[PDB]
Amino acid sequence: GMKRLTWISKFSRPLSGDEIEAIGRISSQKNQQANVTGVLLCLDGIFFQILEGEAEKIDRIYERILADERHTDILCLKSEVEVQERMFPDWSMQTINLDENTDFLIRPIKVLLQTLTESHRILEKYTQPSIFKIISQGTNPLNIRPKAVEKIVFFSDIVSFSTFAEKLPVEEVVSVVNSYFSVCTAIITRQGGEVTKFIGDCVMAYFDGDCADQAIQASLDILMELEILRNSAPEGSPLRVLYSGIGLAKGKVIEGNIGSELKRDYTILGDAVNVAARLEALTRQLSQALVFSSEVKNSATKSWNFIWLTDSELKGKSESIDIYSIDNEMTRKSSGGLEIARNIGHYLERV
Amino acid sequence: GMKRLTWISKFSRPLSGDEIEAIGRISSQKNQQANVTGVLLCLDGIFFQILEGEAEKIDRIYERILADERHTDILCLKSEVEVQERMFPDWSMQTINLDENTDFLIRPIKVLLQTLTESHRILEKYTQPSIFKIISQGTNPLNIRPKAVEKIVFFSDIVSFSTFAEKLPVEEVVSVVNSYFSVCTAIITRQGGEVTKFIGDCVMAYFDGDCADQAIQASLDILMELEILRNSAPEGSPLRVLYSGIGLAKGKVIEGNIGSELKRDYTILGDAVNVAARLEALTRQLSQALVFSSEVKNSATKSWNFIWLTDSELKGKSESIDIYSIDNEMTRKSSGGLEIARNIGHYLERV
Ligand SMILES: Cc1cc2nc3c(=O)[nH]c(=O)nc-3n(C[C@H](O)[C@H](O)[C@H](O)COP(=O)(O)O)c2cc1C
Ligand SMILES: Cc1cc2nc3c(=O)[nH]c(=O)nc-3n(C[C@H](O)[C@H](O)[C@H](O)COP(=O)(O)O)c2cc1C
Ligand SMILES: [Ca+2]
Ligand SMILES: [Ca+2]
Ligand SMILES: [Ca+2]
Ligand SMILES: [Ca+2]
Repeated sequence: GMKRLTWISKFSRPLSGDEIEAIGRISSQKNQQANVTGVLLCLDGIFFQILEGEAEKIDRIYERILADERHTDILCLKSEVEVQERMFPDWSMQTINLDENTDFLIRPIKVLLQTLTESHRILEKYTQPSIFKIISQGTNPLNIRPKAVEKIVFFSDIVSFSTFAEKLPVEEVVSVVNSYFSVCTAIITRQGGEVTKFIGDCVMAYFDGDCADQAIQASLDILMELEILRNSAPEGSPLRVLYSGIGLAKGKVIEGNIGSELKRDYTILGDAVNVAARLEALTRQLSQALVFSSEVKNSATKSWNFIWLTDSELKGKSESIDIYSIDNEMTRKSSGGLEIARNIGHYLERV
Repeated sequence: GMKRLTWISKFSRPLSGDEIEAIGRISSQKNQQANVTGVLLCLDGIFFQILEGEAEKIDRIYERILADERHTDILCLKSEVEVQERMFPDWSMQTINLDENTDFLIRPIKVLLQTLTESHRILEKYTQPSIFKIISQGTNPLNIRPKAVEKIVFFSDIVSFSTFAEKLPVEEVVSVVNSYFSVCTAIITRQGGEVTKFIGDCVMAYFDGDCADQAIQASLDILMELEILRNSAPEGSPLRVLYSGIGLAKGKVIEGNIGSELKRDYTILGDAVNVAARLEALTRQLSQALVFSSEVKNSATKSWNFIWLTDSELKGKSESIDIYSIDNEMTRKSSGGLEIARNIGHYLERV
């Protein structure tokens, strides 16, 4: 079984023609020893490479490439497994510096390559990070076979978000929600989860069905980071009254090629909207920044400081489920809902 | 003011080398008369072109190109306004057939171009169709200045979607939801709206703030198409018990560069989740497939057969708003909610 990788990256810093040449030289020497072939091109501070060989050797080489200080933002665009024929059998690593190339026909191709790479970067930011996950594992997302998988589903929202929109300039509202989305997404990702979408002011994320500990850790880490954010913001910053509620439940989600050819999606949680709205209501009603179902609680392996809060319905069936939180100094909180909303409005009014 | 367009398309059918040559010839002759310059490349059934000239002439030429039978799926990747210098001053239209090119350095570039175009096609399906809208109007989406704009917001969902997941194989569930998403998205788009996201089984869409008539027409068209779908499906098809509820409200949405660098979005409706859940609950409680607020009703200019149904809250404030629907043969419907859910389960159980 032969493997072929295509990837693109950005120069981590400015790189001379002689430095690019040196990259291609050691790459060629190492790949020759590995029986690996391919091509490396650069244009306007972007590297493109196709790399092909026995899968074991490719991954070790690829692991090395990801650690090179000379580039960053490495993106695997295609991974072919069980490759049958080499594209570049005579090139251990052929290097093509397009910046130095002045050939008649290659000039318009460089403009096209540039524009297409830039367009591609724009699209990267607007798609689920899981889509690139599927690609690096050798699968076209549009060919995923449908499957049902149990997940821990994460929902956070901003407390009385409507007050921000009523009290602040639109640019400042966006600043606040960007700070919120950035905190949530960074922490969820480092705990091994995936943000699947933003729904208004609400972040939706998945954790593997048996990673409750990571979903709880992520939730507490977010609450702690938001407390630090509120306390460390400048005087009069709107960030001082940025609060979140977080709910966790278990759901069976559907993975597959989902949607309308116009618009596609990789996953659906049926009735996500109702689960999110119900968790939102529980954080408000309970004055508790973190709530989660018994199914989440019993999936956890660590000895969290669990506290039982109440019964509720999360799915819409006539099933009363126990709602828990974590009892820690942070989550101890006497009045939420209307109390916090009034405070937010008073503060933001005088900003 | 000079304009420059970069676009890609797919051959609508197989095209010979001599036919591609003829395209480039008339393009060159017409552009010479228009004082327009550029380059056209083709590779493996894809056209790429850069076109540059006075904006008026470019658009007329571009309008012609969109109507050519010889290609389809035309996608503008970049539109530069107030261009200062031509890229290709000596080329009215230079044609470069990469399929016929066998040059040493161009072979790896063709592989890269191919892979990058394919990757780009995958990403196209997973991003808001509005993102490409912003690009063709000459703006990088990641540079949008934040703005607040009033919209008609559309929310539809599948009635007792959870029964499908409980009664059917996962592949058939996906079939059903794909049929649903395809109907909704096609009709919303032809009525001038934009689907912004799928949230579980729920479609979220915007119409311009004063296009209530189009949002109502789209809603009725979807209900009519689903009725036709249920009636025309084969015996035992799960599509026979595919029902939708639809809610419309007015909201102020925020447009801008929104999200977490990891994940970006072009728009947020604050508390979208709560508005959607409330409309979902109203369609259930009222046994009415279409509900909408008085703000939507009074925004309509046509003389719809409006019927007043009840008061509700949609936003969470202590504001009681009148809920309306359209009284027509279709929407006349005696029992929903638990009635329909039981029917769906019985039917799907015996499929
Ligand atoms: C853009 C780029 C492409 C590279 N391609 C390869 C490659 O194809 N093969 C390789 O062995 N190293 C490649 N490298 C360099 C590795 O990161 C690493 O420096 C090199 O393999 C030396 O490792 P070694 O001394 O353990 O053999 C590349 C580096 C950069 C910046
Ligand atoms: C891939 C492709 C690129 C084209 N590019 C141009 C072009 O740059 N300029 C142009 O006038 N026509 C171009 N055309 C053709 C137009 O669609 C149209 O056939 C042509 O302009 C003749 O119009 P006319 O007789 O009114 O001048 C292109 C067609 C295709 C399929
Ligand atoms: Ca909220
Ligand atoms: Ca109980
Ligand atoms: Ca539903
Ligand atoms: Ca009333």
